[PDB]
Amino acid sequence: VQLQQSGPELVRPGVSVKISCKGSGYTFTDYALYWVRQSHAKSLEWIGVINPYSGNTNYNQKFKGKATMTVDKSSSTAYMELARLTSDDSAIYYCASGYDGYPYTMDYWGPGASVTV
Amino acid sequence: VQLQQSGPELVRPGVSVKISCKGSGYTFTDYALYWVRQSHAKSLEWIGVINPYSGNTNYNQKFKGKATMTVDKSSSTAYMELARLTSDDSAIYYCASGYDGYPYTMDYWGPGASVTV
Amino acid sequence: SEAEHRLFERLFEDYNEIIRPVANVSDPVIIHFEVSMSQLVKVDEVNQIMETNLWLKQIWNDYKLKWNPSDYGGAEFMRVPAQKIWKPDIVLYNNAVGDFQVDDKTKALLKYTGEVTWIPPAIFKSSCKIDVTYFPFDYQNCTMKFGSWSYDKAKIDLVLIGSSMNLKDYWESGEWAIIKAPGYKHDIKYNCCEEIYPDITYSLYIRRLP
Amino acid sequence: SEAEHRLFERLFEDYNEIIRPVANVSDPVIIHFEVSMSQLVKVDEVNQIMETN
Amino acid sequence: RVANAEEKLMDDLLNKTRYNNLIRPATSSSQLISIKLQLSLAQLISVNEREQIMTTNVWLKQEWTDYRLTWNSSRYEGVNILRIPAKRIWLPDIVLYNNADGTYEVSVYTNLIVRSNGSVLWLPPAIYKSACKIEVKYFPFDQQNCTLKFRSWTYDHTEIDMVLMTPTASMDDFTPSGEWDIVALPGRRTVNPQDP
Amino acid sequence: RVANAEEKLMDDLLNKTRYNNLIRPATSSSQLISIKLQLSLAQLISVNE
Amino acid sequence: NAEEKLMDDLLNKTRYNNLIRPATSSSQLISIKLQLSLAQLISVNEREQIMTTNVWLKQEWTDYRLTWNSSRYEGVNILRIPAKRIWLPDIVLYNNADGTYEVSVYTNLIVRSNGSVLWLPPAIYKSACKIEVKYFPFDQQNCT
Amino acid sequence: NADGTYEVSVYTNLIVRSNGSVLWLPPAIYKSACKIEVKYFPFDQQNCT
Amino acid sequence: QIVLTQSPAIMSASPGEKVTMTCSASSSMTYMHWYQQKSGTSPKRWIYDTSQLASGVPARFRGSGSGTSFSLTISSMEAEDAATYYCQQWSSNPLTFGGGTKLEL
Amino acid sequence: QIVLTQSPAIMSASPGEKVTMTCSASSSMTYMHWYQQKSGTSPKRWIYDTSQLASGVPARFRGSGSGTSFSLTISSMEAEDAATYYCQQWSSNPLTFGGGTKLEL
Ligand SMILES: *[C@@H]1O[C@H](CO)[C@@H](O[C@@H]2O[C@H](CO)[C@@H](O[C@@H]3O[C@H](CO[C@H]4O[C@H](CO)[C@@H](O)[C@H](O)[C@@H]4O)[C@@H](O)[C@H](O[C@H]4O[C@H](CO)[C@@H](O)[C@H](O)[C@@H]4O)[C@@H]3O)[C@H](O)[C@H]2NC(C)=O)[C@H](O)[C@H]1NC(C)=O
Ligand SMILES: *[C@@H]1O[C@H](CO)[C@@H](O[C@@H]2O[C@H](CO)[C@@H](O[C@@H]3O[C@H](CO[C@H]4O[C@H](CO)[C@@H](O)[C@H](O)[C@@H]4O)[C@@H](O)[C@H](O[C@H]4O[C@H](CO)[C@@H](O)[C@H](O)[C@@H]4O)[C@@H]3O)[C@H](O)[C@H]2NC(C)=O)[C@H](O)[C@H]1NC(C)=O
Ligand SMILES: *[C@@H]1O[C@H](CO)[C@@H](O[C@@H]2O[C@H](CO)[C@@H](O[C@@H]3O[C@H](CO[C@H]4O[C@H](CO)[C@@H](O)[C@H](O)[C@@H]4O)[C@@H](O)[C@H](O[C@H]4O[C@H](CO)[C@@H](O)[C@H](O)[C@@H]4O)[C@@H]3O)[C@H](O)[C@H]2NC(C)=O)[C@H](O)[C@H]1NC(C)=O
Ligand SMILES: *[C@@H]1O[C@H](CO)[C@@H](O[C@@H]2O[C@H](CO)[C@@H](O[C@@H]3O[C@H](CO[C@H]4O[C@H](CO)[C@@H](O)[C@H](O)[C@@H]4O)[C@@H](O)[C@H](O[C@H]4O[C@H](CO)[C@@H](O)[C@H](O)[C@@H]4O)[C@@H]3O)[C@H](O)[C@H]2NC(C)=O)[C@H](O)[C@H]1NC(C)=O
Ligand SMILES: *[C@@H]1O[C@H](CO)[C@@H](O[C@@H]2O[C@H](CO)[C@@H](O[C@@H]3O[C@H](CO)[C@@H](O)[C@H](O)[C@@H]3O)[C@H](O)[C@H]2NC(C)=O)[C@H](O)[C@H]1NC(C)=O
Ligand SMILES: *[C@@H]1O[C@H](CO)[C@@H](O[C@@H]2O[C@H](CO)[C@@H](O[C@@H]3O[C@H](CO)[C@@H](O)[C@H](O)[C@@H]3O)[C@H](O)[C@H]2NC(C)=O)[C@H](O)[C@H]1NC(C)=O
Ligand SMILES: *[C@@H]1O[C@H](CO)[C@@H](O[C@@H]2O[C@H](CO)[C@@H](O[C@@H]3O[C@H](CO)[C@@H](O)[C@H](O)[C@@H]3O)[C@H](O)[C@H]2NC(C)=O)[C@H](O)[C@H]1NC(C)=O
Ligand SMILES: *[C@@H]1O[C@H](CO)[C@@H](O[C@@H]2O[C@H](CO)[C@@H](O)[C@H](O)[C@H]2NC(C)=O)[C@H](O)[C@H]1NC(C)=O
Ligand SMILES: *[C@@H]1O[C@H](CO)[C@@H](O[C@@H]2O[C@H](CO)[C@@H](O)[C@H](O)[C@H]2NC(C)=O)[C@H](O)[C@H]1NC(C)=O
Ligand SMILES: *[C@@H]1O[C@H](CO)[C@@H](O)[C@H](O)[C@H]1NC(C)=O
Ligand SMILES: *[C@@H]1O[C@H](CO)[C@@H](O)[C@H](O)[C@H]1NC(C)=O
Ligand SMILES: *[C@@H]1O[C@H](CO)[C@@H](O)[C@H](O)[C@H]1NC(C)=O
Ligand SMILES: *[C@@H]1O[C@H](CO)[C@@H](O)[C@H](O)[C@H]1NC(C)=O
Ligand SMILES: *[C@@H]1O[C@H](CO)[C@@H](O)[C@H](O)[C@H]1NC(C)=O
Ligand SMILES: CN1CCC[C@H]1c1cccnc1
Repeated sequence: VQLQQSGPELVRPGVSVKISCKGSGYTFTDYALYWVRQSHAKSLEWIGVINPYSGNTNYNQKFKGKATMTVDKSSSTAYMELARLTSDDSAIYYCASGYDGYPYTMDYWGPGASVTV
Repeated sequence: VQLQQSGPELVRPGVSVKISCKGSGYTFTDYALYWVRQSHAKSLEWIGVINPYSGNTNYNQKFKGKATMTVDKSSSTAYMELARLTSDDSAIYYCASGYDGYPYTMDYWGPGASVTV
Repeated sequence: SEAEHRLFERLFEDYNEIIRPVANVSDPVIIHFEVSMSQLVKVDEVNQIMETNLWLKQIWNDYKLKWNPSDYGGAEFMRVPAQKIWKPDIVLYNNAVGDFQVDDKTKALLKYTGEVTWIPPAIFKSSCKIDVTYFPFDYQNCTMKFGSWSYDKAKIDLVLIGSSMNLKDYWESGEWAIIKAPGYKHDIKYNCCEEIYPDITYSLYIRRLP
Repeated sequence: SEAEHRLFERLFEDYNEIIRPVANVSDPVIIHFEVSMSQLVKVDEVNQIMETN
Repeated sequence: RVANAEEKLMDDLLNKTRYNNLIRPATSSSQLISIKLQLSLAQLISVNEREQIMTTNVWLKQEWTDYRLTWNSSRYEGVNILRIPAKRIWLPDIVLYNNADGTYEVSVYTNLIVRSNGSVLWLPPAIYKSACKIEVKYFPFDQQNCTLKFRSWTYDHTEIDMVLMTPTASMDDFTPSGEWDIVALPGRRTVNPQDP
Repeated sequence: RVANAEEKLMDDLLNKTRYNNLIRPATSSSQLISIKLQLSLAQLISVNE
Repeated sequence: NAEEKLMDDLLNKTRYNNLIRPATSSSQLISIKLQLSLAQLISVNEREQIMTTNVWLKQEWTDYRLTWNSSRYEGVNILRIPAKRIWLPDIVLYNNADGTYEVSVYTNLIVRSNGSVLWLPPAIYKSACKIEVKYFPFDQQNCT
Repeated sequence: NADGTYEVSVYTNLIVRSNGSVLWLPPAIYKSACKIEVKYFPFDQQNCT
Repeated sequence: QIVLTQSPAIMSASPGEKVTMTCSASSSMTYMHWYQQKSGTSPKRWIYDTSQLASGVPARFRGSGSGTSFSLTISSMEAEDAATYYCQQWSSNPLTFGGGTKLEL
Repeated sequence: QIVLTQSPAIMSASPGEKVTMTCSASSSMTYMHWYQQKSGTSPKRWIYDTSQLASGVPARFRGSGSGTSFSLTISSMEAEDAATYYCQQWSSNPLTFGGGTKLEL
């Protein structure tokens, strides 16, 4: 069971960025994708949840006007696009796939991409 | 709307005392009467409630065997008698008429008699 | 209204719905009682039974459900469910089919002075006896005997409002014509029990149109 | 069992029973519907009625 | 706030002492609660012979002693009788076992009277559709014997007694039927030896 | 957890501190709630004479 | 008392659920057993083909979540519980004329230290059976 | 009505729009009670209300 | 049964300043009343049902609270506001008054 | 709506010592999860439904709590048990994690 992400990217502030998450080793439908950021102080927060079978999204109310979350049932890959990057967004971004049942946890975790702005 | 009481009285200890309260300017039925005492520490306490249409009295459990509350429906005047007066009774005595509905608040207040033991 | 919502919240914060609503315990409640008839459904001559549609107007007073109109938005009337308030058990003795209690889906009417007015509708299968010594040229007399089942004369005192049953909303029958229907208060003593129970008896006096 | 009791406790903690069960809003629920007959009790030709189980 | 004596008494009996209606008032182990009952007929209304069903309104006064429902009289400014609804306290489920329908119990459930002794009285209003057989040889010059079997479904003889008070059912509020005549109303208490 | 739009709106409308189904929607005193009704028949199933 | 403590200790909302069936593991068959007690044939209506009986259908089973030993609880070995509060199988009859499947009144039931729960409720049934009417009025009738 | 069923009919849910226009259409069978003019027969009109 | 306790006991504030007084209970209640007594006179009914102003009360004031915490709040202090404020409850037998917060200049 | 807070922030213990960590909330809840992150790598699901253990977890640990107070407990301290523990709730919108407790030797 693996999640694969992109490498670290150096983007100037004011330019939108896009990272990806591609999962293998399990049936890609019937799970759900969570996006979690982690700052340099190791105090990590939640961004949003997408369901890759239908596309229903739920964002955090802090991050509604920034993040855009899409999936793709062809290659089984989720895309996250951040806008309005400032100096307070250099962090580590994890995608985590969990079952959409009552544990409601992150069963599997990705490596984590590094955004330095 | 006016409430009249008795004047200030000097009572040697061991002697009962009777104070009065006469109301005018409103219908004397349908308002209950409350007797409220205020000490010299500004910490005022409650004695009893009488209903002048029927005489249904309800005393405070601290002051059950000391106070006697009567009415006089002909002249619209209530009487209160205190017995076995001690040194802790030199206070200000108020009669307060209020409507017996769900505010349950003292709508009108008297001048306040003064009792010195 | 906001003030009526606050009054309904204040009114039922603590209300024992099973204690009788007197200020002083040695005082009976006084239940003004009236019955109204919508129609006389049928009188079964063979089975000696009598089906009526009745409205049971009951007016009593409550010391705990009174409020001030000047402090609560000018409100003077509230509608409450019949399940939350205390209400008496007027039960007709000469019944012949089924249960005796009347249901509670209707709503009571609180006036700010404590006056509660409760109007349940009911069907009743009375069991009046008939004489067929004349037929069909006969006059028949049938009685209904309402009254509190448990409380004494010293805990419920019944009072008639009028002196007869209301025939103002009477749906005509077409077979039986009502001559008179008076109502009479009695204070009777049963041989089970050592205390006096009051009751109210109505007496329909009908005639067949032959 | 022990796991069924915890699942029943978790399952109905906050369940509004009068909101219709869709993740989105424009999505309609799809109800598969089938009826089975146990017996035909009577068909009154006089009253024109039909009693079925 | 302003409360009755009866409201304070009802607060002190049920919710203060944590009263439970599911468990019976036994002071010790293997104690028989001697409940006692007597019937009063009110009206014969139907003695239907083709369906073999009689319908009668009866008043069954059944009474016992519950030691948990006691209070002092002079503390609550004087109350000797106090009436409470029947679905809050313990009561045995004495019903008919011979009826034509399936309704054993009373579908009315009024309130009942408890005194300062602890003596509980209950007299529910009831009409019953009892089922009795018809002896129809000497029609219409015939006697009819029809019975009513009162007993409980929860408890048994090892846990409650059942004491018949008077030998005959009373005839006090009786209205004469016009068709039938009551001539005697005996009553008996049936227990089987070598069958507890 | 995850909710709908309708569940949040339902939690906002019928709130116990704000909505009560026993006091009628009168904005002031002596205001008549104009309701309107219209009967639609489906079948004359029986007329028992 | 002892019975009031035992009732609260046995039936507790954090440890007892009247909606899950008492199996120790998966694929365990709860052997419930029943027998019928007839009381009266009140009507054997022939034109509508309905027989109307009243029965005292008794049934007993083994609930392992209602077990205790006697010596803690002062010699108590029986209880009187309302039936709608614990787990019960929903045995009814199917060939009926009405929609009355279930039982009438849901009386109390007896549970012991062993875990043997025995319940005997009264029920009336309007069963529907066919009428062999080739012989009349000298006829057997088989009604199930 | 011929029965005692002055109770409300079956409690199907109702539609409320964004501006508060509350609409309710419950289904009901009714056993209405009307008098039968039976002078002409079987050539009769019936006014039942 | 419920004992009321106010905070603070003696306080003061300049004209044009927020003033906050707290009344605390032993157990929980919902509705509680507030009375004003000036120097050398009789009290007046001032706030009833925890938020509602009385008849002759200016609209500067606001009461709020629940459970075991209640608070009277003055937005615009004035020189004619120096008095003593009492909080009282009736939800539990007997009728109890507060200690009395004295507001002066 | 609910902000979690762990105690203590930095702590340490010897191998063979009882270790207790607490996670507190602003309001009440019933079910709360625990995640473990080592140095450099990705977190793992470690404890779910406040008491249960995941698949590849040794049976020495124990989570317990209710209301607004929860706790994780280590009976026998492990050599490779130097990590960072996070507590998180999904019962209130939005998904808030914990501050993190770093347990080192
Ligand atoms: C159909 O059947 C019913 C009963 O089956 C009959 O109802 C009876 O009707 C009579 C006639 O009105 C009723 O008798 C009246 O009772 C009144 C109440 O009595 C109380 O008060 C008296 C006086 O203190 C007490 O002695 C008594 O114990 C009660 O406490 C009386 O006030 C009436 O008296 C009036 O008439 C007499 C003359 O007869 C005058 O002298 C009196 O001053 C007074 O004006 C009267 O006696 C009787 O109570 C009803 N019974 C029931 C059970 O309801 C119907 O009459 C019958 N219909 C027909 C057409 O016959
Ligand atoms: C109206 O109809 C009812 C219904 O039938 C009649 O009720 C009957 O009443 C009589 C007495 O009046 C009952 O007769 C009694 O039967 C008892 C049962 O015997 C049992 O024991 C034997 C073993 O020896 C078993 O084989 C048998 O099956 C029974 O289980 C007897 O025990 C009674 O004996 C009497 O004397 C002895 C000795 O003194 C006493 O110990 C007893 O208590 C008892 O007094 C007696 O013979 C009869 O059972 C009732 N019928 C039913 C169905 O129960 C009414 O009498 C009738 N009304 C009128 C006016 O006739
Ligand atoms: C009162 O009335 C009832 C109602 O009819 C009778 O009960 C029936 O009795 C008969 C036999 O007496 C039962 O018939 C049984 O049929 C089984 C096969 O039927 C099934 O399979 C076919 C397809 O093969 C389906 O079409 C059908 O719908 C069924 O699903 C046999 O297997 C039975 O054989 C028995 O014996 C063999 C040994 O040779 C065993 O191995 C079997 O397991 C089985 O025990 C049998 O022949 C019938 O099922 C009963 N019920 C019904 C609803 O009809 C009563 O008999 C009657 N009472 C009296 C006294 O007559
Ligand atoms: C089917 O059957 C129904 C029921 O029988 C019929 O309904 C009746 O219809 C007529 C007319 O449509 C109604 O008559 C109206 O009565 C009103 C009230 O009457 C008052 O006066 C009488 C004494 O004359 C009192 O007994 C009574 O209690 C009232 O106090 C009148 O106000 C009506 O007048 C109309 O015109 C005037 C101006 O002239 C207006 O100001 C009025 O507002 C009103 O519009 C009228 O006279 C009668 O009440 C109805 N019900 C009954 C029970 O009879 C249907 O007509 C019938 N349909 C068919 C097709 O046959
Ligand atoms: C409390 O308990 C006492 C018992 O000590 C009750 O007194 C009893 O009351 C009943 C009826 O109220 C009396 O019964 C009557 O007996 C006579 C005897 O001839 C009979 O003719 C009557 O028809 C009736 O059945 C009984 O005698 C009496 N005494 C005893 C010793 O039982 C009392 O009523 C109870 N209640 C209160 C409030 O005190
Ligand atoms: C708890 O459960 C056990 C069974 O696991 C009970 O033991 C059984 O008890 C019953 C009732 O006493 C016995 O039934 C009897 O059988 C005889 C056979 O002749 C019959 O004549 C009787 O009328 C009665 O039906 C049964 O034999 C006995 N044994 C078994 C294996 O069931 C036990 O009584 C229960 N009580 C406790 C507290 O354990
Ligand atoms: C807000 O409230 C207004 C009225 O207060 C609602 O508007 C009304 O909507 C109905 C249908 O939903 C319209 O009825 C139709 O009108 C045509 C006109 O010829 C008629 O032929 C049709 O048979 C049908 O009855 C109605 O005209 C319209 N306006 C008014 C003044 O009643 C409206 O639906 C509510 N909701 C929203 C979201 O606006
Ligand atoms: C509910 O479904 C509708 C359509 O099925 C979704 O609307 C689409 O949303 C995507 C994502 O922003 C847009 O790119 C499309 O233009 C929308 N319209 C279409 C397909 O007609 C809607 O987003 C769904 N609701 C939620 C909460 O996801
Ligand atoms: C209930 O009513 C009774 C009688 O109406 C009240 O008892 C009276 O109390 C007054 C008080 O001074 C005495 O003067 C009378 O002599 C008493 N009368 C009797 C007959 O006892 C009783 O006080 C009332 N209850 C309450 C709570 O006030
Ligand atoms: C008093 O007892 C009744 C009976 O069940 C109960 O409904 C009520 O909540 C109790 N009151 C309190 C304050 O617990
Ligand atoms: C009831 O109370 C009074 C006064 O408190 C007391 O004298 C009397 O003994 C009490 N009754 C009993 C049975 O103790
Ligand atoms: C509405 O409901 C919420 C749900 O908890 C409650 O907290 C609030 O007090 C209610 N009233 C208002 C006016 O928000
Ligand atoms: C259920 O059991 C727990 C622990 O055994 C106990 O704390 C709780 O009080 C019990 N429930 C009741 C209602 O007593
Ligand atoms: C009953 O249970 C207690 C506690 O588990 C135990 O000490 C005792 O031995 C048991 N008695 C038996 C099994 O007879
Ligand atoms: C008046 N009720 C009807 C007849 C008996 C009487 C009564 C007596 C005691 C308890 N309940 C009812």
